[PDB]
Amino acid sequence: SIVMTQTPKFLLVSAGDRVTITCKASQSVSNDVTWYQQKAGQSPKLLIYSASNRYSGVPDRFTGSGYGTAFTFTISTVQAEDLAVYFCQQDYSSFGGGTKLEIKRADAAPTVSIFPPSSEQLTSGGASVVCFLNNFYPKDINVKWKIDGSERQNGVLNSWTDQDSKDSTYSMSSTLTLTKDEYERHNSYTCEATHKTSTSPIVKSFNRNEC
Amino acid sequence: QVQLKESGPGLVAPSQSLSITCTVSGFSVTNYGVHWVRQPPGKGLEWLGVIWAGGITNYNSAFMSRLSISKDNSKSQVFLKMNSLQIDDTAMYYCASRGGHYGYALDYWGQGTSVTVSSASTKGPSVYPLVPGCTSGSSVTLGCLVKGYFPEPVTVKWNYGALSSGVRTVSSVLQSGFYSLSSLVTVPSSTWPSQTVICNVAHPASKTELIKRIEPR
Repeated sequence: SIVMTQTPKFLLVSAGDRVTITCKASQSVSNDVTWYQQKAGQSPKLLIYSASNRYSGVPDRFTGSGYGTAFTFTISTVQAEDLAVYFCQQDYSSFGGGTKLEIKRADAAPTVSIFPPSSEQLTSGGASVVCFLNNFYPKDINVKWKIDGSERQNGVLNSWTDQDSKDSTYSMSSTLTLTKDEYERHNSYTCEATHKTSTSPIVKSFNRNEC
Repeated sequence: QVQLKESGPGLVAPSQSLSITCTVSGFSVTNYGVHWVRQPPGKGLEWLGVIWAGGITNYNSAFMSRLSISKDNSKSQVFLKMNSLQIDDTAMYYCASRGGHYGYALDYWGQGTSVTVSSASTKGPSVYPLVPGCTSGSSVTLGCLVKGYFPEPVTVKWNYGALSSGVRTVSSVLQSGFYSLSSLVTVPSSTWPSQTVICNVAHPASKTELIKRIEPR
């Protein structure tokens, strides 16, 4: 029970920009504040201890300051790979609510691939068709499926990657899952991707009888 | 070098207990305290308690009569037991420790063990090849579609981790009580199929380790 109020909750910054996160303690705590970095799917990593000391291995662009109640953590010059959640801690049970650092970069159009169901899945009674949209920015994107030239919305599941550590782009898959019987009732399968990079869609298609 | 490593069940039924072990190398649990910290999905950390070198335990009171931390110095193991789980106990569970005079900072963390609380049943994934249908192009994108598993997580590697550049693994999606994801990799269209490409899919809950070779139509 000390509260660490951490702001902002989200940052969107370009590579090379400066970031500053603040944690305000509910009581005066000298320099007894820690900063951690947690990248997607990883454990926390110590960056800064006793308010202002860089750990071992921590790069110079990471700094902390403060004493008493108002604590600051700064990244001088944000690199692509700094995409992470950052948070403060006071005593062992007092954490700040975290700051998600997201990267903005130049808009990028997706590369589209289409994949028919595999023979293995067909044997199981299932048929998933996948449309993969790779390396685009920003994250928002649309996919429209047509079967025998008719729009099909049912059976579609969409899912994105986390932002890329190196290039700061997103990728996503759109998966249309049918039964084998339904799949075998139709021949042409098309997906159409539309992204803000163009009013024109990007299409990929196949025919089951060729596949 | 120091390593902390959690081991745990993956799935716990509502109202039942969770037992996890943290195994330590690189320092003596006789001399250093070891903490438990958890992280519910998409949320922040939550400290549970600590067992100090001498054996004193301190706990987070939000867990008042529910938690037991203990250790066996002779096995370099620290244990957590948490009674009466409910769905909001679903979390990643970490053990953590401090190797130096870093104030309250913990510099050592385990990889974590994922715990899901649910009345449902562990179910191994099926893995299906994503192979270009029937190409021109300087690159080729290949993939593995992983469906029907429960609980989370699964991991996907390509050529046992050796193929890392150009790997894209989407988030899992929950539908009808089961998870699916896909993982894709882009390689030069010269490199496949002339060199073998396989995906490696692990699902710790069912102790599953699959290999699927991607081959040309």
